[PDB]
Amino acid sequence: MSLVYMNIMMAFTVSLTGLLMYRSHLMSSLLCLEGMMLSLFILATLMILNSHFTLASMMPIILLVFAACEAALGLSLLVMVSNTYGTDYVQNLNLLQC
Amino acid sequence: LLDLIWLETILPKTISLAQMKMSTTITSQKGLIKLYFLSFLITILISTTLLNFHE
Amino acid sequence: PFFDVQKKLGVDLDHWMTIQSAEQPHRIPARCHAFEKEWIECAHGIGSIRAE
Amino acid sequence: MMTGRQARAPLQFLPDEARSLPPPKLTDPRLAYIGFLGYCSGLIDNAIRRRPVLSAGLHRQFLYITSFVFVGYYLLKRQDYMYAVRDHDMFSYIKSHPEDFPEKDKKTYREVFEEFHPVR
Amino acid sequence: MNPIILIIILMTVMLGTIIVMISTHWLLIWIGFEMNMLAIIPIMMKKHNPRATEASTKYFLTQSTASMLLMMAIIINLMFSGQWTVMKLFNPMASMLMTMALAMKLGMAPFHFWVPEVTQGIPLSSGLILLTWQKLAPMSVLYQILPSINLDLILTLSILSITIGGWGGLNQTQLRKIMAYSSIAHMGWMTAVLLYNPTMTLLNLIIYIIMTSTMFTLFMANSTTTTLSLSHTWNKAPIMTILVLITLLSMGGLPPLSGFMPKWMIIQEMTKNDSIILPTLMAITALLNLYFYMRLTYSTALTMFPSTNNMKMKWQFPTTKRMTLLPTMTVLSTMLLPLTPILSILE
Amino acid sequence: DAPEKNYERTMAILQIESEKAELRLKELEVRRLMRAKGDGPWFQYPTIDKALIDHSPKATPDN
Amino acid sequence: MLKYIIPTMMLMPLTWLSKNSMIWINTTLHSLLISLTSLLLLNQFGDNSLNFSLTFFSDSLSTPLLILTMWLLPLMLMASQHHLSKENLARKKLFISMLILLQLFLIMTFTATELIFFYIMFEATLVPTLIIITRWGNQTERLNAGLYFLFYTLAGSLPLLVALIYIQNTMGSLNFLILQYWVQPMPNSWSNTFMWLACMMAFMVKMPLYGLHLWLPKAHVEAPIAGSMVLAAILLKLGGYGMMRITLLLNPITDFMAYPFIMLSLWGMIMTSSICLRQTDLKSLIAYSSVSHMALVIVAILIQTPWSYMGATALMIAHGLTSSMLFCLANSNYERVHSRTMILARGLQTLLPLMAAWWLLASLTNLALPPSINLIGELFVVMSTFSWSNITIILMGLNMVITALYSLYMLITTQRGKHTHHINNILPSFTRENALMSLHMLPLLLLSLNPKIILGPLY
Amino acid sequence: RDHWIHVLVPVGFVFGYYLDRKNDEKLAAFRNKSLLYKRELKPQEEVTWK
Amino acid sequence: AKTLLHQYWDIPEGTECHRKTYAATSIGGASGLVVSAYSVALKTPTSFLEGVARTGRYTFTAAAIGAIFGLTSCISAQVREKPDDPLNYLIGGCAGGLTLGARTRSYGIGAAACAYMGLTAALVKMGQLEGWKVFAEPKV
Repeated sequence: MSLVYMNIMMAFTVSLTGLLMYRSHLMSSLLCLEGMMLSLFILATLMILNSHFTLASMMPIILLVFAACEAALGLSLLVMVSNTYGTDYVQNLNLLQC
Repeated sequence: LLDLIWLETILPKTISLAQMKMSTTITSQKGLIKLYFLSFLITILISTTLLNFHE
Repeated sequence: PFFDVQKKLGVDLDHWMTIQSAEQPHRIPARCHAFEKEWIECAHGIGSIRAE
Repeated sequence: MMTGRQARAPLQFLPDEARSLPPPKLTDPRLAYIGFLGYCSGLIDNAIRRRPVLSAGLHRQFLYITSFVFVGYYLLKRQDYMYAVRDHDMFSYIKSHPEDFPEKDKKTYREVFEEFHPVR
Repeated sequence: MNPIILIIILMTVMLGTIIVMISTHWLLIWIGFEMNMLAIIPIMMKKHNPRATEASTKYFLTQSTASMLLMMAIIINLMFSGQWTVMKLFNPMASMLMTMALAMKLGMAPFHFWVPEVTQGIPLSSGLILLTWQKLAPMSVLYQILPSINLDLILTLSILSITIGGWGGLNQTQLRKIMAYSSIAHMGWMTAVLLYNPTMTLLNLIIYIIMTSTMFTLFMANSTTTTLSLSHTWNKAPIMTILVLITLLSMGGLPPLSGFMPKWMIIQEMTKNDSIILPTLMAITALLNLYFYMRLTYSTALTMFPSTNNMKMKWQFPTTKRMTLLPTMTVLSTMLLPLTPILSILE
Repeated sequence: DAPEKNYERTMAILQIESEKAELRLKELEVRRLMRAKGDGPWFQYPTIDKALIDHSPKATPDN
Repeated sequence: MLKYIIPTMMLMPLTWLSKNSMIWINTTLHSLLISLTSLLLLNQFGDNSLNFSLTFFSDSLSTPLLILTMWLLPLMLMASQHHLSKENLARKKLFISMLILLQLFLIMTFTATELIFFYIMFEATLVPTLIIITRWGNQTERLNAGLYFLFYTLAGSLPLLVALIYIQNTMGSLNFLILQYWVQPMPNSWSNTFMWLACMMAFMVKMPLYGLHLWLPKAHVEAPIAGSMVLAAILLKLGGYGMMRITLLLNPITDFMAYPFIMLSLWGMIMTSSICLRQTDLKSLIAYSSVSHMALVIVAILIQTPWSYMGATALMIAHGLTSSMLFCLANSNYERVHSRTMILARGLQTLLPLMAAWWLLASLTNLALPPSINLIGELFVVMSTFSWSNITIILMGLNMVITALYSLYMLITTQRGKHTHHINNILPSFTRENALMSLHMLPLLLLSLNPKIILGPLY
Repeated sequence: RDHWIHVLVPVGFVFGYYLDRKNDEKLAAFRNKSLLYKRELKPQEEVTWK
Repeated sequence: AKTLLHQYWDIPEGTECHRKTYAATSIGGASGLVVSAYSVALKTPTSFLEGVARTGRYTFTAAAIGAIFGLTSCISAQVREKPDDPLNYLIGGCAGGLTLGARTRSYGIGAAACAYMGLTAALVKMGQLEGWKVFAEPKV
């Protein structure tokens, strides 16, 4: 298939493996999650514009909006973590081992 | 020797110690979100490259 | 559980965006309108096992 | 399994052809067991709230019995309907495909050789 | 929380799951999962302590990752099929990604690592919602895509879930983690029979929801979250020890109880398909689940652990908690096996 | 009971149970054939409804 | 069989609506009435079993076990009402309800026409027995004994579940009456080898097989007296009943699958009997003797000759009555000295002469004194195993030495010698206790007058 | 009745016995139809067993 | 890793010993790499060197189990002249169990791994013989 889809899928996998390998910050995790969403937006958009499927042109906007609301919720969770420990470090979130 | 030790050793005590040991391996996690998602990425890589669950 | 509420009540919640060959605004066809119409009219009703 | 059968008429608890079937009796032992489950629910409801178990709230116990018999009657109707649909589809498929279901020639034991295994 | 806001948020959780159940477009499937997650996050942060925020953060990260993999599976389906019907998928890569995403949502092993944490971090009512209501929407999507699910993947996930949920509960004393590893094992049992007979998948889901709702309702009615506080129940309410006894013996699947009903039916559908090793090893692995159930019954019903003196004060007060449907759920989770051919209503 | 009663009651039992066993064997064979061929009413997994297709004259003719 | 199921279920409102001083008398009376009614099952024929319905049937194998089961409930109520006298009233009713529920599960375990219903009842009998052991047992090790009793049984029985569902899918049915006529020969393959193991190992655990018997000298010992009575007298015999039902389907592979297990019993009954020579615990001695007696039943079912099945079912009924009486004698001394150590209370014939006469009679039935049905079952098994292989008489006859040598040692250590000086709470024999001993021993002696009712479907 | 508890188990026998007789009429497909026991009915006889 | 098991099972029993040994060694090495990957995933090693030491130790342990398993299986199938026989895999599985006990430096783990892994390898041989399916295809 087309050549641009290779790069958009590879971008989704790069943002996947960034989201699946945390370093320290939860904000960097949320950025990798939104990179995954952005690559999904681009890939859906290039397909729907290519196929001239008219009714799905409203589809990526929807894919934006919900997920950005999702991002808002994630930011709020991070802030609550930051209001407990002072930092958004993922190693502070280890109390549920016992 | 037999009906207090060895017939007691081979079927119930070895199985009970094995399930105890596997239970202590599974639940010895450090609560780190980093390690669980790193295991998820290793899972996806083993599933695609090593187990071929996408073919 | 596919509780088919849309066919039960006769409402159309999401069938319109489902396929490319559906009713489009300003009668804009998809680039693969004819192929998708032929595949759907082939595979209609006979089930997925026979449709493959 | 039968999900393509109940897909042209979806979300119908009892279809119209279910009215061709004999409904379960009110003295159905399955329905009497469901009424016994209602009575047990009434006794457990008195026990968990520390009421006298057999005496307190007979109206509540009777509504437990009535509600379980009421729901279980329709559940038994749908049960009998789904097994009727199962057998109807089976027999129509055996009738429409004779080449897959031939009549096996049944041989009497005068021809049928069985190997004797002596127990000694 | 404002009770009106609690009602609207629980109706939004239910609305998300119902939108997953009734929709014919994959975008509305993804929307129902997003609405479900977005609305269930305040249910987990109901008490506002750092364990609830940690649990909600872990829950958000796992469900968000699964939602992104779900949308990538949907988008690859749109690549290779040009449409959006919620039916079989038209690519084994999209099928693998959707099966992984739904395994992450259900918390099936090896994506199980959030389930005993999050259930520990949240209250008993929100844990009840997470272990009963949050299974319904991904099992509906798995119900509708089973002509495309890889057999080796779904059975690998099933046996890995059953074994890890068996060994995980043996080391626990916290009741919520016990119910979470019980969840992982039972989801393994549900997905092991999915490609063979999905009516038995629905049967196992319904009997599991009934038994889990009974055990969480007993834990809420007795206000016990640990084994050793559950062992004070005989000196406070002796009927509840009988109820946790019969319900835990049901959840292990001992006949003549109704929790023997699903797994037996599952074996009844796995030997028709010439699989004998797999349901036998599954049934032998479920003895571990029954072992820590028996541990809880020995702590609670069949012995009497020592109590404290202040228990004598609680003798003067009856339970004012609304024990909603507890006799009904207790009767249904124990005495339903003579009505086993009722399962045809799920066909 | 009489030996006649036990005898013929046994014969009724054997008829009912042998009929049920033959029906279970036919049920297994029917399930195997319908899953393999997809031509019966069972295992009818859904496809797209062709009543969703617009057949109107579109904006461009080559379709 | 519904004329026995419904009275057994009506024992539940009979015990939950009785007055607080009346729950032993009413249950004892009406369970004796059910046991009197149990004799109608002796309408047996030389060719046809008594086939009640699609669900229940009773041949001459299930019938003596049914009579023994329905007779054992009043005797358990008499044995268990003393040590539960200070028990709470509702827990007393829960104990009686578990015994009633166990009788209910057993009487439709033995009459189950279809084998998966046999399996459901057969494994339903675990739960009241488990609850009785772990709730009304006396010591700390009742919990571990309940775990062993549960988890040897389920590890045996879940492959039986898989194998019975396989027979259901292959033969089309699990009706035993259908499978008498549709049974296909089982050839030599590894698939049929594990078919045989899955069909047999559950009953091997429940008999118990030697090497798998480890649950029993805990579960029979840590239980209360009604638990030990129902475990020894009935619940071991579910294994032999299920073997005699299931080895119809396992021919001719059984003729070379039986060889290890036959060894495991023919040596194992030498071992456990030898173990009874050095048991300091009297109740454990009776437990190991139960293993020793059921090993002969295992051999007799595996060699599958008519004399062997007749001796096996005679020995099952005889051992039910004998081991139940032996546990009741051990409890009658435990209720006095409060220790199960056999060397503690000695010389009891000087103090309790009639109870020592009961000890003598139960010892003589334990060592298979003719013409008791213990000797009838013992002897027919020895005849059939001699016809199997002539050398086995050595392992039979040596067994019959050691079986005497622990039976009279149990008689000599407890009843004979000088009485213990520092023990002074040795009350005279209560009328309930002697009634219990007679209600065990007198049917066991009257069955020698007409033993043909306890000789199975092929007498 | 002052001793109504002593009829729970006996009537539970009789009722159970009744159901067994009621069961036998549902298993009468081969009544007087077996090859071993079939015969002609006597006068003032409508069934060969009940 | 489906092709690894194919190139194991394509060779007949007791015919080509070193290629069978290399195929079973590769299967053991793949299993050791999977166990090592989850081991350094869920339990963080204190260094890169300790992590690669754990990885090399587990990979060589399971590779030695597979090597001595396939070697002992093929040598027994050669010297007993019976290729279709599960006693050969019982011997090979006990040799692999003794290999696991030698790597764990203990006798009782070696005897337990002998018994259980030998019975498991015998079951795998019987499943190849009679066609037992663990992931059986949905047919009804």
